Amino acid sequence: EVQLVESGPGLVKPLETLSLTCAVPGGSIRRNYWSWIRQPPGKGLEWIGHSYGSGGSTNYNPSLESRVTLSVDTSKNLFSLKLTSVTAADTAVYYCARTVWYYTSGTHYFDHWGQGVLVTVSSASTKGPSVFPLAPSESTAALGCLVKDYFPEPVTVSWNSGSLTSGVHTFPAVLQSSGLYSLSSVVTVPSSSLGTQTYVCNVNHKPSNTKVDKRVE
Amino acid sequence: XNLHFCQLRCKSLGLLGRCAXTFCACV
Amino acid sequence: VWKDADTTLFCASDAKAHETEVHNVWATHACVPTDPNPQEIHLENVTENFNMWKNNMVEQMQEDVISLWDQSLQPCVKLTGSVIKQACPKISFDPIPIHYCTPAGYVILKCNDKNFNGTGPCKNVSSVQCTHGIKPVVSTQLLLNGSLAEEEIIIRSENLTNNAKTIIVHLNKSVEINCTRPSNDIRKAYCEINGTKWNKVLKQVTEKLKEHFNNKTIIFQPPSGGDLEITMHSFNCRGEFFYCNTTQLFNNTCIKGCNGTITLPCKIKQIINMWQGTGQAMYAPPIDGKINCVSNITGILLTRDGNTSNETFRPGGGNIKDNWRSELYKYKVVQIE
Amino acid sequence: VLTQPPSVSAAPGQKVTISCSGSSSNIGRSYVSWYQQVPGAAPKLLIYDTNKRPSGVSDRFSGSKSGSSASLAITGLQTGDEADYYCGAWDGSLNVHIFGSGTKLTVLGQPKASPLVTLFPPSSEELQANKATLVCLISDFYPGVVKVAWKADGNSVNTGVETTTPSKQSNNKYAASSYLSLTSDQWKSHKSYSCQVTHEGSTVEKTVAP
Ligand SMILES: *[C@@H]1O[C@H](CO)[C@@H](O)[C@H](O)[C@H]1NC(C)=O
Ligand SMILES: *[C@@H]1O[C@H](CO)[C@@H](O)[C@H](O)[C@H]1NC(C)=O
Ligand SMILES: *[C@@H]1O[C@H](CO)[C@@H](O)[C@H](O)[C@H]1NC(C)=O
Ligand SMILES: *[C@@H]1O[C@H](CO)[C@@H](O)[C@H](O)[C@H]1NC(C)=O
Ligand SMILES: *[C@@H]1O[C@H](CO)[C@@H](O)[C@H](O)[C@H]1NC(C)=O
Ligand SMILES: *[C@@H]1O[C@H](CO)[C@@H](O)[C@H](O)[C@H]1NC(C)=O
Ligand SMILES: *[C@@H]1O[C@H](CO)[C@@H](O)[C@H](O)[C@H]1NC(C)=O
Ligand SMILES: *[C@@H]1O[C@H](CO)[C@@H](O)[C@H](O)[C@H]1NC(C)=O
Ligand SMILES: *[C@@H]1O[C@H](CO)[C@@H](O)[C@H](O)[C@H]1NC(C)=O
Repeated sequence: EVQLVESGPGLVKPLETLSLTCAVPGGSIRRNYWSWIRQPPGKGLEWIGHSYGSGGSTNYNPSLESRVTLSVDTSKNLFSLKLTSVTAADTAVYYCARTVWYYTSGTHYFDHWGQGVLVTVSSASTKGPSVFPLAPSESTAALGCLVKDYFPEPVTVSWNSGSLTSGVHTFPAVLQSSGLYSLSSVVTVPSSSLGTQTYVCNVNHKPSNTKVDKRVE
Repeated sequence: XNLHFCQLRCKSLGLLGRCAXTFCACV
Repeated sequence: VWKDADTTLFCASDAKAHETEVHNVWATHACVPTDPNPQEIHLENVTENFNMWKNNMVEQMQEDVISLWDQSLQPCVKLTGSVIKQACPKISFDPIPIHYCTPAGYVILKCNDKNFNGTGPCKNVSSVQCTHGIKPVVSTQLLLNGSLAEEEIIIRSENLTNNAKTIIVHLNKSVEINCTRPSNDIRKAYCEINGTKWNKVLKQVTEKLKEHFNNKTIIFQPPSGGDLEITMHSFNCRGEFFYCNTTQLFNNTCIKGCNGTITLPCKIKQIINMWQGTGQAMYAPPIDGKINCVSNITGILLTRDGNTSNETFRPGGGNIKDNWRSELYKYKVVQIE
Repeated sequence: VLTQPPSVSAAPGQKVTISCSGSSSNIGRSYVSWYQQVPGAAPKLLIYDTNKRPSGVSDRFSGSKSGSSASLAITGLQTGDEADYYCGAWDGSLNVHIFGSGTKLTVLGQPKASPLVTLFPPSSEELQANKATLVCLISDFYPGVVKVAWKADGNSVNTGVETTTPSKQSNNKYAASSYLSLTSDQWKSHKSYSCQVTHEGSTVEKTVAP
């Protein structure tokens, strides 16, 4: 029953400064410690630091020491972070949490977490993809299309003069370190269905405006 | 506590008034 | 080293985050879970001066209990601002033990002088994150559910010769005070107390008050006059405002047939005073059922009088900070950095 | 970063234990916490001070620590329990909260399928842009956990490598995909490559040639 709310840019360019807000309605902000924790999409958790409600005693994650500021506007019930010269790596999901911190027992634990905010670090501006085909896999084959170097979300697909519509899985978008998105759509198929039964994906990127008839061997 | 009330309150008894917190006392 | 300093203290609570008990309600929202492993660092050959009447923590703890009370208890006729008739539900009221704690860069210095009066130097000393548990009970005349003194009954004051400053009496044995109100008139209760328990100790107290007034005749009398809340014994039990006539407790005749269980003519009020600020309030007609608190007496608040061969002591009460002072006497905030 | 095994799996109503191997300067110091993250919301506190549950959390969950290693025992398994689990100890070596690497609890469900792996070499269209993007394809598996590694002449390749998190196919079995992006010549200046996938503790390697 103890509430937290995060807030941020959502999209931020590299070598800028990432400014994240965490509001703590109901006072209690000056009372406790509070932490900032990130999580890259589909990866591990990383505690960045904490700041005491009054303090302003702060303790930082030494590999992020150089670039992280945590401040507590007590009058507005806010606990925010600044992160300087952001890179492609600092793209993650960010949340603040309340902290219990008894110095000399151990007891560093986060008992109240906010819901979360996603921050994307990409310099790039609206772009179409570079569709490449794939080719024939296993005891029963598999092939498809690579939809590489695009920004922003999302895309589409479908195959064989368009002629294939189930047995198909389109992967989530993997954000390149070049600040661009790439994905693959694939079909696991029966080996005998190759030959002259030939496939042709339907890539479509609405924001940037591009389509692809892309045939496969 | 309202001290003047309290002072006068206790002088009815021939006592002086003292603020004991937000409460009235008499000595 | 460490300079005397202040800082906002954080509260370790045990309050389980499921109870509708308004202490739990507040202490979950404001307070962290308790320490699992409280450490104590006994500082050898270091002397530190404490002062229970000039300790900052008293005011912080005080800030909370008000905040707690003000969010939890709302008067149906609140005679402060004009015409306030705001909602007064019937919620669970049972005090819980708060631990006030200092972050890194600050320590709590605890005094271990076993018969320490609360002010002046302490030779035997230690360091802690947190205090012992403290129940924010609001009471006058008697200090309920607090701590006992380690060895002797310790008499606490800022100035013993100043009859203005209240005296805190700190007991070594506890006395149970069974305070009952029968279900089904409404506005009449009774605090059952053992007579043979009370006066065996009220005497032990007299011998202690002799020690600090040159063997003069120690005499108790009912409060010389003043508000119903400090003349009578005003406290809170299960969300109700008890008002108990403590005259028969402070008996001189005993301290001789006195054994018998003493009982106080209590009567619960609606039109009441306010200990937070100046003004009146009103709450709903007391709840149904056998209302009772199995309270344990661990202190007496006392006021003295003006000097021949005798000394008079009437029951004190009003400065509710004193209650916290009675519990926070051996602790003090200190900056390290 | 503390160490814990990526995948834990068992049928409903069964007991499991989740490791958390640390050292003298974290679990040999501090009290351990555990964090349950159901997909795809924020984490919540499950265990703290080695073994304490915040109200409304079953004793089915149970904490422990041993020297420099902790564990999270879970009994009475249900579907609701299927989530991600992270241990959390404080550390005085580097003055940090060191999180456990991660463990995925999978409640079944269906039989265990080992993954079918595919490796496409860069297209004759991509190479006509002085490029290369070896796409690796891990499909049909349960539980949905996969450690993927790329080789090149047997050498470690951690540069320019990307990998999607497992995703539910139309048959409830899972699917992963890895990508290695190289130069034109980087592709021709190497003999054999290799996408290697581990699922439930075993590796399934495939190779390609320019
Ligand atoms: C002072 O008090 C503490 C706690 O009661 C105890 O550990 C210690 O033995 C005492 N020290 C001295 C010198 O009396
Ligand atoms: C409590 O202290 C008083 C005064 O020192 C003394 O009369 C009495 O014997 C003490 N009681 C116990 C149980 O030590
Ligand atoms: C407390 O003890 C010290 C002597 O060590 C002295 O300053 C003071 O008179 C005492 N205070 C009270 C209220 O007895
Ligand atoms: C206490 O106050 C009295 C009366 O005002 C004064 O005479 C005396 O100096 C003070 N005594 C002590 C011990 O501080
Ligand atoms: C407290 O009072 C109730 C009812 O008046 C009684 O039943 C009970 O015996 C009392 N408790 C003790 C310890 O005397
Ligand atoms: C009061 O307490 C004494 C001793 O503590 C005990 O023996 C007895 O039960 C009580 N006596 C009376 C008359 O209530
Ligand atoms: C309490 O009771 C005594 C004895 O009956 C009575 O004289 C006195 O007025 C009462 N005191 C108060 C403040 O009601
Ligand atoms: C004081 O106590 C004695 C002994 O218990 C009792 O008989 C007497 O009635 C009391 N006196 C007054 C005036 O309250
Ligand atoms: C003091 O504590 C007892 C036992 O824990 C409890 O029953 C009682 O309600 C408390 N008294 C007050 C006045 O809150």
